[PDB]
Amino acid sequence: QDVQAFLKENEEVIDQKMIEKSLNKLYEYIEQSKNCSGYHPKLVVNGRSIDIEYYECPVKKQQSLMKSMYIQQDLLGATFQQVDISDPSRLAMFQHVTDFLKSYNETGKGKGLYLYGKFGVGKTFMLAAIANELAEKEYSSMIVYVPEFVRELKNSLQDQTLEEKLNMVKTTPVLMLDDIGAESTSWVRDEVIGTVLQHRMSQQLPTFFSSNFSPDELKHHFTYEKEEVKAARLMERILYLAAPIRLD
Amino acid sequence: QDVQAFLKENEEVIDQKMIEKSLNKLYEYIEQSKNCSGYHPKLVVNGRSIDIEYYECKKQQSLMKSMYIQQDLLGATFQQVDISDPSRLAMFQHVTDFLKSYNETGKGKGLYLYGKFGVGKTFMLAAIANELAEKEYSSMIVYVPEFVRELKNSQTLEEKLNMVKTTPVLMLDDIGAESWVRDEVIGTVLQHRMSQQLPTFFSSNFSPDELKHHFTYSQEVKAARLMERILYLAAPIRLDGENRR
Amino acid sequence: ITGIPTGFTELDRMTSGFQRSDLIIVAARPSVGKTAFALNIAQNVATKTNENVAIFSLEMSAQQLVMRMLCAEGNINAQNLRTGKLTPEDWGKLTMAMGSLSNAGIYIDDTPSIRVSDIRA
Repeated sequence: QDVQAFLKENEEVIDQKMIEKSLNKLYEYIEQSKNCSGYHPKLVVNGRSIDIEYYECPVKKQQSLMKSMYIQQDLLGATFQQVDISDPSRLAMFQHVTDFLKSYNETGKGKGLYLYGKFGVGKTFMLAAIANELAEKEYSSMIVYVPEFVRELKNSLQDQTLEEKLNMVKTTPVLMLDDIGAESTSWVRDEVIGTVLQHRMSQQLPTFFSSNFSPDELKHHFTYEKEEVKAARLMERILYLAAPIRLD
Repeated sequence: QDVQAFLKENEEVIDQKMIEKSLNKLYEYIEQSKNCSGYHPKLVVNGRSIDIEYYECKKQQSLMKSMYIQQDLLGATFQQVDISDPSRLAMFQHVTDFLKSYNETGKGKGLYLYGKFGVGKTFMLAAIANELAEKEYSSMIVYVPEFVRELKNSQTLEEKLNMVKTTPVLMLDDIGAESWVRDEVIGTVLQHRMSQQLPTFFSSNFSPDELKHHFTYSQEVKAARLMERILYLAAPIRLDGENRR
Repeated sequence: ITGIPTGFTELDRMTSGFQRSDLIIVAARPSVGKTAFALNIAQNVATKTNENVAIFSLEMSAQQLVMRMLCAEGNINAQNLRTGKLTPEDWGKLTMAMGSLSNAGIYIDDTPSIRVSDIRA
């Protein structure tokens, strides 16, 4: 009922066929729960690929703490009593929130989580849930938006410009990284947002890590011998700051 | 002159004949550039032969290094630290008393910094990092969790298990963190120097009765080949004092 | 050395050179070290120690060994080469592995199992 509308809206742009190529996507789309009403997902055409951007809900004392860059403040507001649990493993999370603030101090160490799904499975309400309570106190879990962050963190690592806004992805007691896999020079893997993984298990910090998809399969994604038994160990460099749980 | 320095550095390990066997090495060592205009040559004892490894280039930092940690919070020293209780009443007694008994090869026994976080495991070795600093020796602060993640999974390989073993002062952080597969990295370090001898360094969060719930099982009598080399190079010591996080 | 540079200080002292009037020979176990053996003696006695070498390849021809040697006077071959393309900062010391074997005289025979006739011609 939405796809039809979008299709004809951009049918001048959206080359044809593909259905069979994106079969997996469209089938996974219908198979899942999907749906939604601080933001909403909308499709956008970026070059030759179609992405999913969040626009603030038109329906629009923690946000002096909960200020995240490269995403807006209309769409950061979800709690834990705002709870109508319908799908499974959204239930298997009632000891990874209340007990994910009682011992996540400053250099507490261990294993958080690895959120995933497709492109909008109430992720911005669980990365907005679990965290709030940490910052409801003087504890830690920074919000950050990677697909928007990096867009100039290739060409802003310069003359103090963003140089000085970009050492705090390494030193805040905790910090999250969002829907990477969106786009991507390969230096940022080990210079901008791969510099989040070595300086956080060397002094060790209880950091959150999210994504469009999962670490166990984010190990073979980018091959547009090398990164196969070599693309797995960044999902390993990921695997130790957190303990993975389902999002069915 | 370089040979003299190396000889007394590893005297406990090196033998007179070893010197004459590795003569070519030690002579080539002194003959080449001792300084640099990116590395410097240092002697290391490898089995029965002495080799020449390159380490990367008041004086307190250049003659100090660290493996797999950040140099932000390591600004620590001896003496001046506000001493708390029996947590540090007997901690600055075996790192200042022996600033000249880190004997090159003449058994200069070590320490084992365990216990609990934010107080003592790695900053008491950051203490030496700016104290054993003025005299001109290197002192590499190796970190464990950060090592075996490129060494649990597999550029070259059999290279950095030797300039971790051919320099006079060292400092290891967190033993038991994250038969087995953690094999050719840390396990061998303990067996070697019963026939070489210097000042040994390891540290963790787990004491000598707690180091072993994490170095992983085998089901055996096949794991205590390196643990009668701690019980004869220090004492069962921990640290419970002041948070610095 | 007495003596033209053999390649190593380990190999020049003992051989005293090099000298004029010498038929050398080298043999290894099953691919256990006889090829690159010479592929780095006379090459470093062709790009480091003076001698315009007429080289002559056999089972492994020359339009193959250059994929197996451009990585000696420029620090390469572990990133990897037999996997494909390289990065724009790894495009580095190749242009000096492309300036230390190019301004020089290395003259090879690509021809495999031919007798001494064509060669001594």
